[PDB]
Amino acid sequence: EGVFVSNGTHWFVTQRNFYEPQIITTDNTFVSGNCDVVIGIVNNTVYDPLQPELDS
Amino acid sequence: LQIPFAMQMAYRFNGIGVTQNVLYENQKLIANQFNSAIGKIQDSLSSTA
Ligand SMILES: *[C@@H]1O[C@H](CO)[C@@H](O[C@@H]2O[C@H](CO)[C@@H](O)[C@H](O)[C@H]2NC(C)=O)[C@H](O)[C@H]1NC(C)=O
Ligand SMILES: *[C@@H]1O[C@H](CO)[C@@H](O[C@@H]2O[C@H](CO)[C@@H](O)[C@H](O)[C@H]2NC(C)=O)[C@H](O)[C@H]1NC(C)=O
Ligand SMILES: *[C@@H]1O[C@H](CO)[C@@H](O)[C@H](O)[C@H]1NC(C)=O
Repeated sequence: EGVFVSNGTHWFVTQRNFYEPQIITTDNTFVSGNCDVVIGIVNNTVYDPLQPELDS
Repeated sequence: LQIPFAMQMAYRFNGIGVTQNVLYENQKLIANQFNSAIGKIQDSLSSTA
């Protein structure tokens, strides 16, 4: 829910009706297919919330 | 508020319970069905009053 935006250096997801920028993660995004199909897709890291736990 | 048209159409698909990726994975087909459907309007109105 919401949309991807950039301040010119970083990419955030944010809700459609009130700017509240959030880190892009596997929790706030869903996957479908590879890069090749989509018009205007861009490259960024998507954070994984499990990795601090796998550090234990 | 400006927004790209293929992003407006993803919000519009998301409003009928169809997941956004359906648009982006089919944007060529959806654009051609739309442009073709607009073409039939002129043929219909030109064919009969
Ligand atoms: C885009 O947003 C990011 C995050 O708010 C900005 O990067 C931060 O900038 C402050 C102040 O320069 C630093 O203290 C932080 O350490 C930065 N964080 C990161 C992750 O780099 C970034 O400056 C913003 N871009 C612009 C053009 O304003
Ligand atoms: C997104 O990043 C990938 C790599 O992470 C880029 O893929 C490379 O693109 C060049 C030019 O097409 C190829 O020579 C490389 O072989 C590609 N590498 C891989 C691993 O596929 C991709 O071009 C980037 N996309 C954008 C829009 O910047
Ligand atoms: C966006 O439009 C510019 C021309 O203004 C074009 O060069 C660019 O390739 C376009 N990108 C996408 C994702 O359509």
